Amino acid sequence: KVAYATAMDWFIAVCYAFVFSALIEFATVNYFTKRGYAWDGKTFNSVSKIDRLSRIAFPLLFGIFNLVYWATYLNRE
Amino acid sequence: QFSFVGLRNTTEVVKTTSGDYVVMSVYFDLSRRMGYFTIQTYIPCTLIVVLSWVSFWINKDAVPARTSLGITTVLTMTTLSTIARKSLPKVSYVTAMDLFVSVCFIFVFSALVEYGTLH
Ligand SMILES: CCCCCCCC/C=C/CCCCCCCC(=O)O[C@@H](COC(=O)CCCCCCCCCCCCCCC)COP(=O)([O-])OCC[N+](C)(C)C
Ligand SMILES: CCCCCCCC(=O)OC[C@H](COP(=O)(O)O[C@@H]1[C@H](O)[C@H](O)[C@@H](OP(=O)(O)O)[C@H](OP(=O)(O)O)[C@H]1O)OC(=O)CCCCCCC
Ligand SMILES: *[C@@H]1O[C@H](CO)[C@@H](O[C@@H]2O[C@H](CO)[C@@H](O[C@@H]3O[C@H](CO)[C@@H](O)[C@H](O)[C@@H]3O)[C@H](O)[C@H]2NC(C)=O)[C@H](O)[C@H]1NC(C)=O
Ligand SMILES: CCCCCCCCCCCC
Ligand SMILES: CCCCCCCCCCCC
Ligand SMILES: CCCCCCCC
Ligand SMILES: CCCCCCCC
Ligand SMILES: CCCCCCCC
Ligand SMILES: CCCCCCCC
Ligand SMILES: CCCCCCCC
Ligand SMILES: CCCCCCCC
Repeated sequence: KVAYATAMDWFIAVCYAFVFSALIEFATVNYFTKRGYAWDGKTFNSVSKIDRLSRIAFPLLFGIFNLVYWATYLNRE
Repeated sequence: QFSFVGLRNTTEVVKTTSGDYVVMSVYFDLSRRMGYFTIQTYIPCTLIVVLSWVSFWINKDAVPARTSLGITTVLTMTTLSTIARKSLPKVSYVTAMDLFVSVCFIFVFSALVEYGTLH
């Protein structure tokens, strides 16, 4: 037990923010999911701009976070 | 766990079967810190309660999705309560952490019952 958060705790917390934001993002898409039925090979739900933007935003931002975290901690004196 | 607040000394004559004995006692005053318990117990329980909350924004028509979210939430809440109580000794009285986990139980079970009555 310690009264402070280790760097492991910070990485775990940021990954927790990423997964919780993935859940929040799906909830945001679900709010605008007007139709229940899916595409059939009559209108169909186009892929949400939220999803299409997140497919780049989440991994890229996570990679930037990985760069920042590992650069900050590995090179520390 | 704690922080040393201070020390205090006493000297009293205890009576026992073998005679009267002068006993000198040092009380160290310790005050607990909850930061590890927040990141250990309180934060996960609040996050799972928010997971119970997010069920409402999910469409009501999605019966498997709603039911799955509710059951996962309440069952992992049971598991979290079990481990949190494992952190404690075996004592027969409800503590503050037990009160918080009980309220979290009420919330997650209420969300599941809310979808049950909604359907
Ligand atoms: C564990 C790993 C698992 C391995 C999985 C194996 C896969 C390996 C990788 C597979 C390559 C991934 C692309 C394949 C899809 C191609 C088509 C597509 O959908 O592209 C979409 C763009 O959206 C993206 O492509 C974003 C994909 C991730 C890049 C995000 C940057 C972070 C890189 C991570 C580095 C960390 C950050 C580092 C930064 C310092 C476009 O959607 P579309 O509908 O197709 O658009 C219309 C069609 N059009 C494109 C022709 C116009
Ligand atoms: C936390 C609180 C939430 C805050 C998040 C706030 C983010 C947010 O919720 O906005 C969603 C909104 C619409 O996005 P989204 O695609 O999901 O919703 C579409 C939108 O409603 C269109 O207007 C609809 O067409 P129409 O006119 O009805 O005919 C379309 O229906 P359909 O054609 O498919 O049938 C819907 O699918 O804006 C954006 O474009 C993405 C913004 C960038 C998102 C990037 C965020 C990372
Ligand atoms: C630890 O134990 C010692 C001894 O029991 C405590 O010291 C004692 O404290 C009392 C009250 O402060 C002192 O009595 C007072 O002394 C002053 C100075 O002479 C005088 O002006 C007062 O009228 C009164 O008599 C007592 O002298 C002192 N003991 C000694 C040997 O000096 C001490 O407070 C304890 N530590 C704690 C409680 O943290
Ligand atoms: C158990 C460690 C968790 C620490 C707190 C994480 C906070 C991120 C989730 C909320 C942001 C959307
Ligand atoms: C697309 C939004 C992702 C939010 C979760 C990440 C929170 C930390 C910000 C990034 C740090 C470099
Ligand atoms: C956790 C809920 C996110 C928001 C869902 C509704 C979109 C405004
Ligand atoms: C996605 C693979 C990342 C590799 C990083 C290089 C150092 C291990
Ligand atoms: C994809 C980025 C991974 C970072 C590897 C560690 C850099 C020191
Ligand atoms: C420290 C656990 C409680 C945090 C407050 C959350 C209020 C929604
Ligand atoms: C979590 C707050 C976002 C949802 C509020 C907007 C929906 C009416
Ligand atoms: C006995 C468990 C709760 C049942 C509630 C169903 C909706 C009225």
